[PDB]
Amino acid sequence: LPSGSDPAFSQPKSVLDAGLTCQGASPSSVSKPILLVPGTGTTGPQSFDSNWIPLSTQLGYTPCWISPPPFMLNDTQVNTEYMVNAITALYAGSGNNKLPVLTWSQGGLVAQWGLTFFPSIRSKVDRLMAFAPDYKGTVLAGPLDALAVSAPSVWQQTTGSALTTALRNAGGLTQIVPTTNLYSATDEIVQPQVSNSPLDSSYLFNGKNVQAQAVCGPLFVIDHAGSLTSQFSYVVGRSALRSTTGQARSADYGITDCNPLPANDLTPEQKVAAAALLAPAAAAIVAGPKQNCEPDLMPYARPFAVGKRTCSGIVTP
Ligand SMILES: *[C@@H]1O[C@H](CO)[C@@H](O[C@@H]2O[C@H](CO)[C@@H](O[C@@H]3O[C@H](CO)[C@@H](O[C@@H]4O[C@H](CO)[C@@H](O)[C@H](O)[C@H]4NC(C)=O)[C@H](O)[C@H]3NC(C)=O)[C@H](O)[C@H]2NC(C)=O)[C@H](O)[C@H]1NC(C)=O
Ligand SMILES: *[P@@](=O)(CCC)O[C@H](CNC(=O)OC)c1ccccc1
Repeated sequence: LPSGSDPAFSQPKSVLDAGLTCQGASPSSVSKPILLVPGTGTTGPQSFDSNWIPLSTQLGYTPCWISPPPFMLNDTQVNTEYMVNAITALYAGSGNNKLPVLTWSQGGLVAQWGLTFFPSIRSKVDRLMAFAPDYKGTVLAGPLDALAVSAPSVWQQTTGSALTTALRNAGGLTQIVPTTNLYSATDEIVQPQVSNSPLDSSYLFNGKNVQAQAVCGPLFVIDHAGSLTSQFSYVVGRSALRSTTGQARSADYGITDCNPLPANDLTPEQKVAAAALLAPAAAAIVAGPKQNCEPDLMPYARPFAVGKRTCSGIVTP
């Protein structure tokens, strides 16, 4: 696991600041914040307006979020700059108190990439609650790659990419703070997720890894977006956030909670917005940036992916 100084940011601090927003407060003075890291093809509110912004609010938190531009489709290492910066600021703003981080899709990969290469945030993040995280990427992004219609972060979220490699070799597939990964076998965007084991993209050694089907049965279907928004996901999430140990606890959920509909505590209009979560994401991708190769690793991660190919060619130390 890398240690010492954080890598320097490629982006200006002011620009980063501008991707960070809190509900009814300023990052430098916020009571009991939670940072929400959005999925690919979305802003923070597109990801979370229908779900954990209002749910975390009911749980006594002040939701904050980042919106890396454009819709999390740029370089994943840059999207992490926004997250490191936000934690730095939210930890200060809440009276130097650690804070939870909760994420969807790439959000998890960003969180974990951050924790892995930016040691200063390991003592500022309380815990991590990732829904459908792709720490190994997805094999289903290949077609888009073969077609050259893949944004920078889709290249990085491809299985066997330079980025997912770099993460793994640096110690990144082992949990770094108490982590809870809630995923679905039926996920139509991230795969492989079927084997309920370290083969799965959402798995982390020593994490609380929860494949919904392994608790709810093989006919429990929730999709990539349902992984975030279902009543079952809520009950797991609530467990994770309230947990004395930082990880969701089996004592806290079970078969009575296997409800794949949208979280009960949401208003009817949020339940409708919730079910359409995937729409603007699919949109963003389709008319977003496109290239025919993977973004280069930053210097801080090139040591951990020697022999992979990025846009500038073979990576060497
Ligand atoms: C999407 O991602 C791409 C790929 O990461 C990203 O492109 C990279 O952008 C950065 C910044 O735009 C460029 O690199 C470095 O930028 C820093 C940023 O501040 C510069 O350092 C500043 O220099 C000025 C003037 O000399 C100085 O006053 C200031 O003190 C410096 N600022 C800070 C904060 O230190 C560097 O000059 C520059 N370094 C080099 C070696 O070029 C990258 O070069 C870009 N990489 C590529 C491949 O284009 C892009 O910004 C992202 N876009 C969005 C919208 O998020
Ligand atoms: P994540 O950020 C993992 C990225 C591979 O997921 C997005 C969100 N998906 C939906 O909302 O449903 C369409 C993704 C990935 C590939 C294609 C579309 C969307």
